[PDB]
Amino acid sequence: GASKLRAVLEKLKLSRDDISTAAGMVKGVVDHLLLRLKCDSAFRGVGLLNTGSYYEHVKISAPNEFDVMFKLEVPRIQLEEYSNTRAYYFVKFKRNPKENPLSQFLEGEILSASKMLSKFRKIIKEEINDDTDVIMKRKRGGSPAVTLLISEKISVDITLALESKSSWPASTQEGLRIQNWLSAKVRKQLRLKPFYLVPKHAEETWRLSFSHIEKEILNNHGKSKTCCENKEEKCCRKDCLKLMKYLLEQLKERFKDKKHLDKFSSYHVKTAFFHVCTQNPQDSQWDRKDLGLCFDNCVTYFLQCLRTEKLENYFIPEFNLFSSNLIDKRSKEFLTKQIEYERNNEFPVFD
Ligand SMILES: O=C(NCc1ccc2ncccc2c1)c1cc(Br)ccc1O
Ligand SMILES: [Zn+2]
Repeated sequence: GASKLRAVLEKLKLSRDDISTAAGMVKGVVDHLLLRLKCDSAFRGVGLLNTGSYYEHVKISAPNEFDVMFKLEVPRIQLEEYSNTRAYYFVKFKRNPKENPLSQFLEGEILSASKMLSKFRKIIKEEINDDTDVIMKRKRGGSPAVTLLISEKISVDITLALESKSSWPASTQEGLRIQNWLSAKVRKQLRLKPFYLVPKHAEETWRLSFSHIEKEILNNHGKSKTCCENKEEKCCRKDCLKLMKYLLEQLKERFKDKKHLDKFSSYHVKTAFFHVCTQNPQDSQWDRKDLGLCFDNCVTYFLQCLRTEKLENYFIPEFNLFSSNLIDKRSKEFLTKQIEYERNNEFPVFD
């Protein structure tokens, strides 16, 4: 049935909702950094993505790991697609006052991410010590750009994002195919919202970031406008996504000593999930009574994605998250066997 799945969801819920001093420490540090950053010539317009977002948790199993985004608005941005990759871009400028705030990171016409991250980090690294023990790490880098450690238990990833309030880039034109589930008029409202760019390479390239659209969908996710508001209309969409996320996290934990699962992340799980939401648009296909079957649909579909090596980005249709140049055949084959073993054994990572 669903009894074991429900107990896992309850355990995860109680440790999320449990009273904790962690959010208070995170806010104190974040507000510290933002007052310092706003005084610099380059970052005077920096601010938190969401107010009330001192507590975004990418890892559903680790309530002490926090994800925060700092945004900077770039008016009249010029995007140049990098190397037909559809999702990666150079950032240039229209330069109305050619001494725009980010002029100091220009290299020719192209905005240097690594230079901008350099000053961002250095400014945070000096402000860190001038209350609590805050330590940072220069490891990996990219996005998350800056990782802080509050006390011993609590970690905070800080990602710097550029914000543009112009129309989404053309690679997204045929994406976000929610018309038969959330409706065409909601797709239009969503695509009027700004988009974000975060640093990453496949050089000085940036990629589109849609976490804010994901959050909007998840908070208003039914075909019915009253889905999950009360009574006879309680669905299991959010629970299926939580269980998918926890499955991958537990598997990456179990096999961290091997390297094969290193490239997989919640992006792959979230993307496959929203594809199943498109496949199954009716709220009656997500009945709370059917949690077991619905989670199994999600698992089946994800496994189908691994075997065919095809997982189309939910926002950029021509971008295959599972292309062999991104994740090789042997790694997808390894995750396939591990998930099939979980499924055929009433999921032992949920013990
Ligand atoms: O698809 C997304 N963003 C674009 C993108 C492009 C290439 C990538 N390559 C590797 C890793 C992550 C990648 C993300 C997205 C989807 C959801 Br649901 C929530 C937030 C998102 O940002
Ligand atoms: Zn619902």
